[PDB]
Amino acid sequence: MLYELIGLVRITNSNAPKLEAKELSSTIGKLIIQNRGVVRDIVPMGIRYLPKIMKKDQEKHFRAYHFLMLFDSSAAVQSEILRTLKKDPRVIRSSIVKVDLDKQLDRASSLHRSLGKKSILELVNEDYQSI
Amino acid sequence: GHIIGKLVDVTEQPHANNKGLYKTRPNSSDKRVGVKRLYRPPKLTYVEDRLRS
Amino acid sequence: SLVKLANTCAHLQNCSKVRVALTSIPYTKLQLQFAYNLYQQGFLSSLQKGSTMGPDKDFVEVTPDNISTRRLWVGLKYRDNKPVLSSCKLISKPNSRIHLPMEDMKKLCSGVTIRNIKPLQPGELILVRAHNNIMDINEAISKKLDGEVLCRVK
Amino acid sequence: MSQPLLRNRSPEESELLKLKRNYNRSLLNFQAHKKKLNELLNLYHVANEFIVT
Amino acid sequence: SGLVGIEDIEKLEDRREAILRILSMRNSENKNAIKMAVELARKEFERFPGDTG
Amino acid sequence: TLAELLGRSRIAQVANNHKPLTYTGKKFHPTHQIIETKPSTLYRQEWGLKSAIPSKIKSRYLVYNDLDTLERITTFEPRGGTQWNRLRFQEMGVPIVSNIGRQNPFFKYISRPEDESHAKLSLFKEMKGDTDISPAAMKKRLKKITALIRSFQDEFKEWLVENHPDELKLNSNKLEDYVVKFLNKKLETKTNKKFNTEIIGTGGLSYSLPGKLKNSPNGVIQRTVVPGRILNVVKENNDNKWLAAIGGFVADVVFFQSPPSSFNSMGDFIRMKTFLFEILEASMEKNGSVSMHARLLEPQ
Amino acid sequence: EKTTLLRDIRTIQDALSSGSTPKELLEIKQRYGIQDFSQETVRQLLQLDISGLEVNLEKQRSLIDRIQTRLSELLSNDLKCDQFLKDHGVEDPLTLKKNIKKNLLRKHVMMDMQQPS
Repeated sequence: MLYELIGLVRITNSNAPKLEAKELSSTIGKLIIQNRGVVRDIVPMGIRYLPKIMKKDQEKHFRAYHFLMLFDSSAAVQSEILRTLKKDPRVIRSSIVKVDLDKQLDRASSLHRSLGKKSILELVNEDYQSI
Repeated sequence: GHIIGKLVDVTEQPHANNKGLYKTRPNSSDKRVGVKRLYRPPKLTYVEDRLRS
Repeated sequence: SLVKLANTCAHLQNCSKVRVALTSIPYTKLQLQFAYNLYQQGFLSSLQKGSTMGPDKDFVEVTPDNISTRRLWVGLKYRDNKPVLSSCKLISKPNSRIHLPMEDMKKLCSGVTIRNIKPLQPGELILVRAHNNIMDINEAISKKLDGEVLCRVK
Repeated sequence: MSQPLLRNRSPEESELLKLKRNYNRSLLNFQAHKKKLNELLNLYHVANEFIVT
Repeated sequence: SGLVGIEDIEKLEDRREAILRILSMRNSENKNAIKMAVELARKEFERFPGDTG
Repeated sequence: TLAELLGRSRIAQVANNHKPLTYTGKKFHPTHQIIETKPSTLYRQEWGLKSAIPSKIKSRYLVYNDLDTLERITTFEPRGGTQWNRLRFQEMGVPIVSNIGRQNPFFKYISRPEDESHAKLSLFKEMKGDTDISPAAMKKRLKKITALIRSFQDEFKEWLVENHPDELKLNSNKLEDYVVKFLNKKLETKTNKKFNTEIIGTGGLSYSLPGKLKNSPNGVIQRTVVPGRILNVVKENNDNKWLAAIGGFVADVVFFQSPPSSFNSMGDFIRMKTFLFEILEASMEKNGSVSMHARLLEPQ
Repeated sequence: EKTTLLRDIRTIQDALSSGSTPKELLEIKQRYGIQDFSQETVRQLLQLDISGLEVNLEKQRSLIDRIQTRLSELLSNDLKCDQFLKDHGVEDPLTLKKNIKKNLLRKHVMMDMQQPS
């Protein structure tokens, strides 16, 4: 099944804002590819201010690094990833939504589909045939 | 001059359709009684109306 | 099917109430014989084979390919602001079939209530089925036939 | 009234009918099979962007 | 019509590994497994090709 | 037959129109056909419509949408004022000219493929001119077309290897050119938007040909003077020209050097006074509007 | 067998384009049975069943279309129809009914496009 993970990582060090996000993406990506999974895309979303002050593991946060990760795995692996994210102190909020593949095998991230790009081939073919 | 009340039988559609399939049995629309069409005042149409617009 | 015949009798009553000149009924041997008797007795103006969409103008052979789309088209008659075919009811019902000997059919046509069947009235048509043929009760009495009393039309 | 109510299909008509119906089922299976392969080809073109190592 | 060389075999093997992980029955919904079972069962009981009823 | 007669009836001649009778947006041209009744028929509420128009109506001009409605009324507005805008334009005797110097649309000119060198610009305009098309009917232009174009694959798999084999073995820069031409050559026979609904030229506002001089008892007229009204007391924001109301049209007025002092004095009531203007040129835009340029002739 | 189709097909296309004949090819000539290594042997190792189905479907469509056109034309011309029946061995086809004879025509048109093929 194709899944879309959206994680809000903590920005502890203002000098290295994209450090825990990179370390986290590597940890999650390794779980996926080491359990028969495929990582289709990693779309960084940048530092954004949280809609409110949020709390996690007796800590408070006002900003986070947003990132999206489109990956293919089994249901059991998907639950294992979600369990690890809900326990990691770095992660403030994490959501995994299924992307239906009944009609087509290649679906882009919701962010891209919102912009009209329905498949990763459309994104790649707009970076080769026109770039 | 369109004919009202005529059903095209499957024997009259021997060739394949636009999808490439032959018609071998009546479809659901062919099996619904269409008596109402005989009594509804026909919509009068004219080619000239398209040019006028 | 007596159920189909019940459906047709009710259908003709509904069409008469609204005064539609032309309507369709299912295409079966029993329905065709029923309609033909009504036509010969002057209850129906016309009887044509056709399709779900209307009566056929030119002969269309009926086969398994189009049997499901066949219909019988009948013309209803109205005179002096009254329907000619006002009522149409079954006598022999699906859950209670009535078979009468020719002797009892003669009593029914003579004013005697037989097996709760009200006797034949002036200007009424009672149809009887014998060996899968439908005929007027008076004709069955002439041929000495015993049969199922199907319906009464007025 | 004298016309027969139904005329059974001749053995030849049933043969041609079976040919068309077999063709209809086979064409749909083939078209679905080719659609699946065309989706497998478009997935091969993008599998260079997918990570398994 | 020719006269970027060719891709390393290791890269083509990774494209195959990504396609087989995405299409693995062990990574798909249980309904897909049931759909395969229905096809297998149908073919063991059918009277002829296309018999589904 | 009655059907033949009906198709040619005067009511049939009026094209179906359901555009709002009360429109508050920007009006650039007439939207409804003006209906006129003679004085004798007006006295009897006869307009040639389905029902009598209410006697309260004293105008002889109206515009309508529906002959009858579920509310048992006619949907009409008792106005015919777009005709006076056209006749006032005719009185100003300013021919409409093309700011792009295009051929006159009312003459059957012998045109050539000078602009047809943009075959890939307009052949794809059919699928790319979908600014306001449904999200799925526009998507039906992708599979429906793909099958039609995919049916010419064999024809183009032989013509290209028989007329330009070198390109197929060297480069596709020219192959793409042969493709755009192929479809158009195989589409000119087809009928895709064979009827074009775009406004043709002036749209009927003026059928006057440029070139003619206006003779007058006081000699040939060299400059057309038309009374008008200044709407704003401050030039259009971001534009170096004010706006005037001349003959039912809003024009852009250019002043000689300075703005007359009546502007500051009058202020927001400047529209209450009439000035004399000179109409420099009149152009037609693709929206169907008229671009009238004027000049505030001031007594000197 | 660690050997993969892609790799094996990349050796039969490099050995066939370079001239090298490592013993792997002989083994590959046994893994697949392809004794001869030519450009028209890799094309027969990678054949997909779908290709065969596509040609069987065209033949099926041809037969149906031909049978219908043949009978359609025959019926349009009563003279060519009467001759058609006599040529195929019908005795006095002229003296036959529409259904009693159209079935013969159908049985013959389907005996001239399915028996000869």
